Amino acid sequence: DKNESATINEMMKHLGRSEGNPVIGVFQKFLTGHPKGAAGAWMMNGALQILNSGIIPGNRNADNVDKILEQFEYVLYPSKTLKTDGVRAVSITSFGFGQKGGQAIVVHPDYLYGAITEDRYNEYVAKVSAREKSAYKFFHNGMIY
Amino acid sequence: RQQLQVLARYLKMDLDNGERKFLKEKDTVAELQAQLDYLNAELGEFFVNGVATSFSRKKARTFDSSWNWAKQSLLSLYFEIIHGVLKNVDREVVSEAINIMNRSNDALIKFMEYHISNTDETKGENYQLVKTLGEQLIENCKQVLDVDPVYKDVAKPTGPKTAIDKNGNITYSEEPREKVRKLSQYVQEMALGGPITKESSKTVSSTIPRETIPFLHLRKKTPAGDWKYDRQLSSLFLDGLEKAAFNGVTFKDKYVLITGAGKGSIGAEVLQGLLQGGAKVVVTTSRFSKQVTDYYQSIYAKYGAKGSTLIVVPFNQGSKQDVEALIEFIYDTEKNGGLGWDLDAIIPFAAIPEQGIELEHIDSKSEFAHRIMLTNILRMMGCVKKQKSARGIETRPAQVILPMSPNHGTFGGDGMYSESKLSLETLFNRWHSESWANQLTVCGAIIGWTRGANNIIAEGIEKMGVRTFSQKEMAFNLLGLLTPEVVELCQKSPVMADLNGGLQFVPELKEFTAKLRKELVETSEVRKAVSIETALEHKVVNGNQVEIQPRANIQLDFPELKPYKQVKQIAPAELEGLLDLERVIVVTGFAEVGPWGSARTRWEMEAFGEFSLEGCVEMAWIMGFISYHNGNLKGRPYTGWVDSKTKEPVDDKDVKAKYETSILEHSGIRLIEPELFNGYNPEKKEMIQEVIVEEDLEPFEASKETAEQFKHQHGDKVDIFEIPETGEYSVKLLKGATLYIPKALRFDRLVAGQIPTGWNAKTYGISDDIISQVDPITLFVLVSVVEAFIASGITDPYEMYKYVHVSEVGNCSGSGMGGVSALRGMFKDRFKDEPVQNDILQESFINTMSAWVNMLLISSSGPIKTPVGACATSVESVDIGVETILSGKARICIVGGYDDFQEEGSFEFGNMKATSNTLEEFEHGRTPAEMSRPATTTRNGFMEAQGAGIQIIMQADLALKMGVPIYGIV
Amino acid sequence: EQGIELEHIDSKSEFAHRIMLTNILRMMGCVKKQKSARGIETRPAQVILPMSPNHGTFGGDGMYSESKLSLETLFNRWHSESWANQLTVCGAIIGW
Amino acid sequence: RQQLQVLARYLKMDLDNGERKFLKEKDTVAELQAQLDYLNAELGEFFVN
Amino acid sequence: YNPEKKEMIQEVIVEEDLEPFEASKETAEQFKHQHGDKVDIFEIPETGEYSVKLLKGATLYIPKALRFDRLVAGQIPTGWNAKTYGISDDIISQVDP
Amino acid sequence: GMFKDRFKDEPVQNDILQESFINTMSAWVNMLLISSSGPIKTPVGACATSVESVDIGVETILSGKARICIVGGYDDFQEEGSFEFGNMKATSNTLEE
Repeated sequence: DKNESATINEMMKHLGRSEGNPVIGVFQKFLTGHPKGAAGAWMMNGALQILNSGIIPGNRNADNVDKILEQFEYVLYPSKTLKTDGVRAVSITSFGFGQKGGQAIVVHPDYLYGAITEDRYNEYVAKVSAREKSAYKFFHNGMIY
Repeated sequence: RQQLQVLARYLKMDLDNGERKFLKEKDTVAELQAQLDYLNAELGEFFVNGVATSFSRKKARTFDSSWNWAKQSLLSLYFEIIHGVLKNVDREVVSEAINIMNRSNDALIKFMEYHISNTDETKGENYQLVKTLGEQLIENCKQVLDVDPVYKDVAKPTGPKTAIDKNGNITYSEEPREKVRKLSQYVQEMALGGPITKESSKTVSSTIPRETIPFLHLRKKTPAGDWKYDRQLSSLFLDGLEKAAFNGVTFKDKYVLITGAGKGSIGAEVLQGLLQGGAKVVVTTSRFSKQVTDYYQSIYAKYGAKGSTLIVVPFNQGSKQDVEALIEFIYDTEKNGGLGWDLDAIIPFAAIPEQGIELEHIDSKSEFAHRIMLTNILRMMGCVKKQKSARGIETRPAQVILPMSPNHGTFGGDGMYSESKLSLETLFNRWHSESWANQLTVCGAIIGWTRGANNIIAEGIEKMGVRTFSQKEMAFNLLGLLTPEVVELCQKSPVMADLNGGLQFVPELKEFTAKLRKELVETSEVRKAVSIETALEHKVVNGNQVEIQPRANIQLDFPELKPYKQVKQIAPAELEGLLDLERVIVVTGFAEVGPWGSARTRWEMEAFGEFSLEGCVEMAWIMGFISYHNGNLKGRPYTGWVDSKTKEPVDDKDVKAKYETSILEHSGIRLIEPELFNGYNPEKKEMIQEVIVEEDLEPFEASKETAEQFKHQHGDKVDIFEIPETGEYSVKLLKGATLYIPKALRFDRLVAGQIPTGWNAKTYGISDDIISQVDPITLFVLVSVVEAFIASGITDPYEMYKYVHVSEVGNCSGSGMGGVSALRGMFKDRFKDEPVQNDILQESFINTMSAWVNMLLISSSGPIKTPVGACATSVESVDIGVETILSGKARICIVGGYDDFQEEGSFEFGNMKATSNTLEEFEHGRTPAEMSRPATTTRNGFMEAQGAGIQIIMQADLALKMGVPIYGIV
Repeated sequence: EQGIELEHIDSKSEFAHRIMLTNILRMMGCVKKQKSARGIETRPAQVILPMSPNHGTFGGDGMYSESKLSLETLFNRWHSESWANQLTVCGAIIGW
Repeated sequence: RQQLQVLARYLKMDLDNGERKFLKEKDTVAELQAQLDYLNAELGEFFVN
Repeated sequence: YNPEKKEMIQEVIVEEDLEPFEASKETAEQFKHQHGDKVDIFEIPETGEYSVKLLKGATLYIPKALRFDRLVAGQIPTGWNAKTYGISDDIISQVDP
Repeated sequence: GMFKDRFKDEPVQNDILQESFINTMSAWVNMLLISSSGPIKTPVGACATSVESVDIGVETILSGKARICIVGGYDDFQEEGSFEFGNMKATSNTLEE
């Protein structure tokens, strides 16, 4: 935890992040625990859900944030969920044994749709609506049976 | 028998020695039990049970991260105002602003300055409102950067209000007082008093009427020894209250010990005020649990000002051992495991209730309550005196704010409550007469009628000029006694604050209260009976709305697709046609299997902390609690969920009420369940010990091949002989042979993040033959892949091949350890010769899961790149899949990661000390739910879990062409 | 009890408090129970309570003052509870 | 010793039964005494006596 | 590792009480925790050790040997040592071959 | 070690778990010889893990996350793996040979 907070803080310092703009840290293993490889996948699922819902879950087990973590001014450690008005990007960071450091960045999907035309977006939306209906019926049929 | 006795006599062996020792110890048990039953019949079951020790140093919880909770509160308020939860600056927003001010510092100022300067006021009136309010709060916090935190209560004062409906329904509400709407006005009314309390630039004390007793006053001991209202002390107290109401009162460098401050009590409000003022408070709780610790954490995150520390400790004020241990823990140095604190105030408000216990009913519970409320309080002050004297402290007294009752036996039927409260008044004289005046100062607060049965009549008691207080008002009055001037007055001489509200002036208060309750109760029953009879008369005279219930409608939660103008506004105008969508990677699907079921249920538990109807029904289906039924059932035709075991119909409304406890108990981080790990009990972990055989074991019948194998192993240390009767073989181990005896190891990692009990691959539709063939990790991966494709909308995996070649769909997911179940099989079950499938090795590979995914669902001949990264294998998989798609050998990729929890991996992590020691967690009083606490002072190991997580990524161009949802951009 | 201040309140002080307050209250409660069981309303027992004029004036007496002062709740309990007909409280404040 | 053990096995005699019962009762004495010492440390020697 | 003699263990049910064998206190407690009432552990006052006596019905593992028919493997030449290439003995002890 | 020697209570190092990971070898290479903070991507492909490694390293270099890469593959021969390959009959029967 100390090393990861320091790494995020150093990234945020070097990349010239505005002071007073800490990255909101999401700790998912307080609830789901630590799987030895499904971890970053669960954190990606949570990050995608955070992006799509604009909701940042809080570390409800964060009884008292470590005083050593106060030095990392670019990191925030919420304890309760935040109904944010939109999350643009999420930084998923994992550290496995054997020096397996890893970072991923998930940007909000809506920044993709600004790269296409109106007609292309409209046909994509229609196809996604039809596919969502088909997926809903398939999912509920398969669930009940 | 005779031969045995002869041999025993020769050996000088006493066969009866064990029996004689047993009879002696049985007599000892009998006499010790006789002593225990005497003490139980004497003190009582309640007293003996209630003196059980509850305090321990390791179980104390510290809260001091106000620097973090300030930013958390600021963001909460910011987003609430933006979303429109708060349209106006109400007293709750003002109180939160005051807390933010109290926690203000330069880093916080920069935080709010950024978040407000970055706010775009043009996005509707809500953004302009939050910008203006944030500018005001920045200006306010800049002023109090260096000012000490102050306890300032801004809640609207509320009086009692009881209404009787036409049908005799009693409703009590805390409606705001029309005359009083600020704490300053509360203090002004308190100074003014009323007609009943009368007897035959300018401070609030100036506004006191002549020849009248304020509702809150201080009493001075007359030379005759009686306590009477005193103008000077009362004026000092009301002036302090006025200052605390208007400026606010700080409690910096004030160390308080408060007992009996649970939720819904006066102590809780006093604790909130102390935390606001900046005090270091040791709060003691007799209900120490996750609920209480979370409550106190929320209280600290909301009110704990800069420099305040909340120490929540388990504590039994009914046991002098706990009293001594707590005082020792508070006063002992941090190096010795204490707090190194010196108490500036003591608030022993701990008490247990007593109803319907008259003189004849005084019993064990009454004696125990008396101990808690008088004897152990006196012991606690004696302990503080002893600590201060041992450390040679004479000039830093602790202010004992004693809770006193104006009424001593007026109501009766309260056991020894009045006895304890009245005997607490000896401390005023003991302060002068004994040698602990310099270590303690007595402040007897006579607490008046406080509103938390006793509330319905509060309005009626106020009609005669008597004043009734709320918990917040009473806490404000009590904290007014901690002002520096009242502290200095207590150090001068012990003080008796009367905060009774004029309740003493009513004659025959007990009888008047009984009359009020009788009147209200009689009116309520008379109205209810008359209404019922009128209704029945109407129904008989005139002869003789359908309510609709929610039903679970589980949504896939595809991303919201906003209109094109809206989605184009946020993105840059130059992005159109700029990006190579073939080179843009998008997560089109995702899913997981974990301790909280699927991604949907895990997300609900993460964000909202509880399951909605859809989440609870999905969890019940996942756990097998409810199965779907369609057809005849008990004659009548039923279509819907039924209990899996009893097969009885269950409605979605009843699903929560029937299975919420079970789902919560058997989901998430919890004690390891051996039924989910093949009878693996960490409390009883099987090992085997090599020993050298010391005598020839008796023959045991064995097969011919088995006997030959035993002979091959042991050489000349075993003997195999055929039995001609049946052709079997007898195996006789000799002296010196090697033997393995099972032994059990008590292992200290008992809690793991486990997939919910009842999770079965058959529930998702995987065949029993596949379940037998593959590992549980492989089953989790298959379910995760299917759910990920469902989230991607790809119901049929071959639908991808309408758009991409079979070589263009890859699987780059992997595991840190792979099929640990198959590894355990091959390494241990084969060693023990248990039945193990011959292909357990190919089932153990880390790439076996991806192989089974491809050759059960995908059929792709695209790139396959199974990574190992320990905990980072999923980011590994994402990176490898992104590079696969960018290189173009794939256009769709299945990324993610998976791993399983098993005995040997858990044990080696415990050997590593990477995981948290569950026995140490229990020593610290941590429950399984709160074992995993990232970014906390007390974190001492990771919480091991199991499951899988899968994502379907592809090119953005391809995702748009297939029309699949896009959850994010990698 | 001699030389038992606040800091010295211990087993002996708690036992003396039991004798002088708690078991006195239990004894009056037992007499009340016997009279009520036998249906006696018109023959109250007069409890002549030993009371101290001084409650903590001298100090160093353990819980003596606590017991003596808590015995004064019986005057109000007599009115507020249902044992008035079985017992009558007579607090004799014994002097020097 | 070996002959005695053979005879005990034939007689279905448990030589260790008395010792096992003694150890159980010794544990019971230990836990009851622990309860008594807790009550003594709590109420005190004077009160209990 | 001899493929001609591959070590295995067989579970058998004890038919007679094995003789006591001296064992440590912790080891005897572990044996008692495993076998429940099927073992008897008694302290030796002379030295403070423990005697562990398995009873009838207890579970026992006796080694047995399996003749395995894969005797030939492609093996790094005998005498290959990491010290020859210069890897320290501490690294050799720490890491796998 | 972790599955059998620990089960038998033989002396086993407490970090045999990290010594068992497939990425432990690459970790030790990096932290004994290379000191690089560049991309680490340990593949598993059974007998094709080396071609997997070459392809992953190629793609790493083409993506530019690396300019030099250590590709290849490694595995060891041991009793249990040999016995399980014999069980699947993938290896040749030496007695038949």
